[PDB]
Amino acid sequence: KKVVLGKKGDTVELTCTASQKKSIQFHWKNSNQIKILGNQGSFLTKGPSKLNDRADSRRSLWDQGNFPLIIKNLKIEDSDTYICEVEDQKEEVQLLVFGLTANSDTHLLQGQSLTLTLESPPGSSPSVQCRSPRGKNIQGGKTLSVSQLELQDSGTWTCTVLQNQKKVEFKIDIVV
Amino acid sequence: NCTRIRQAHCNISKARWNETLGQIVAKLEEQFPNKTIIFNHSSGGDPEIVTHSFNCGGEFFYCNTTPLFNSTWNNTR
Amino acid sequence: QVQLKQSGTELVRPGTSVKMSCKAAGYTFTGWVKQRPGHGLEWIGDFYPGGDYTLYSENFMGKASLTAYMQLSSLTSEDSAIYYCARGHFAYWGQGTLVTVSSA
Amino acid sequence: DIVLTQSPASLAVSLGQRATISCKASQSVDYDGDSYMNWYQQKPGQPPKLLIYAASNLESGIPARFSGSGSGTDFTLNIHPVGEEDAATYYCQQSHEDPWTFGGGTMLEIKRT
Repeated sequence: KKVVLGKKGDTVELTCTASQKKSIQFHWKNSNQIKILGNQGSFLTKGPSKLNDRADSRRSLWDQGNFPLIIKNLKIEDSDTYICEVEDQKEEVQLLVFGLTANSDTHLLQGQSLTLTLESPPGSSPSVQCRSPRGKNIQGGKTLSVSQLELQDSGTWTCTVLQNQKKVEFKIDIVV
Repeated sequence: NCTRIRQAHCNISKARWNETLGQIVAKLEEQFPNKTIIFNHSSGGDPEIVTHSFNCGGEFFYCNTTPLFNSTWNNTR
Repeated sequence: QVQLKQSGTELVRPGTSVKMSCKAAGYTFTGWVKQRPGHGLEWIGDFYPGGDYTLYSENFMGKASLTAYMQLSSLTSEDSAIYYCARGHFAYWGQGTLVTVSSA
Repeated sequence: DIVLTQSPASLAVSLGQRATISCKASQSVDYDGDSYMNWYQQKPGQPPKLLIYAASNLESGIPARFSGSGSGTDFTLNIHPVGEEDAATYYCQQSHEDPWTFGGGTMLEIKRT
């Protein structure tokens, strides 16, 4: 089952597959059988779903055998399985939307501690694999903290989030 | 009958539309009698699909028919 | 009724980036213009929501990064002007936002 | 780019008379019978208002007094009869191809007693 990882605010593109290369009808449905977008011939409609204003597609490439599902401003609340229904198949993919950041926005000093906040989608076990230019490649679960925060810790730390062998990079704000 | 330069008016006689709407809703009730039928407007999309469109006299009329499918319906008017 | 509404008056400092917004109503959400005295009207660029397509004139590359929004970078005294939002196909334009580039 | 030249720079017309403004393009704009020229009117404190589009048709809400004629690289915007409210700056713009350029402008002054 195809799985994708979002950054809780970026865009996502859900692509199906086809071979007949004629832009045949297609649909997207969640795990609860809810329509989000829609196709009636060659037009593009948006069904009464929570993702009415976020769904997007590449219409010019419909005749080339693609129907990528572009969604803008990804949020954790939209993580659900979606199904491709081009002709007779039920191809299914999943999205995992979460957010990684830090609690201390700007107020920081030398010799202080640092903590990270991770909000994973309901029903996920993300792992935080921090990577730092100074060699502080912290490894841990969803929540990770740093006991030292000095001037040498300058620069945004890239604490990646990995799960199911799929990993996405992130940045950490550090101002002192 | 719809007539009229970006403004025009279409006519709908509720006195004759109500009968057809009632027949259609009554027939729909058979398929799902346990359900309560509620109408509404479109969910959004292309301007040629969400709002009614037609080609008349070399003109591409787009008429907004929202105030005809939003009202809910029941066994009584 | 096709309607577009832009943000209020803005006063920003040179060298920074200032972002304006234009709202819409009465049609499907899915053009920018600059007017300066002695210059007339200059069509800045065009963009398309629901896919975010970009298009610029020769004198706007790297200067602008565009409910829709616009962001003008490398602000200078020349950018002090009024700006109009206009949904492209320009049927209607925004009322107008006055941008003043000065440190005062 | 397509360069638009307007004429005259400043125009004064008595109330009720005919006001004509010419716009010339550096390149041919006709595309098999159609001209993709636009003419806009602007007044202080207001955004430009589409007066003429397609070079031969009247925009909705625009009085029929406004009209357009010509072809090739020579077009004319004509106002007849001219009124007091017509005082404004008229601009000619080209939609023949990108980049979408604009005219030099032409102010209309309602000459009166």
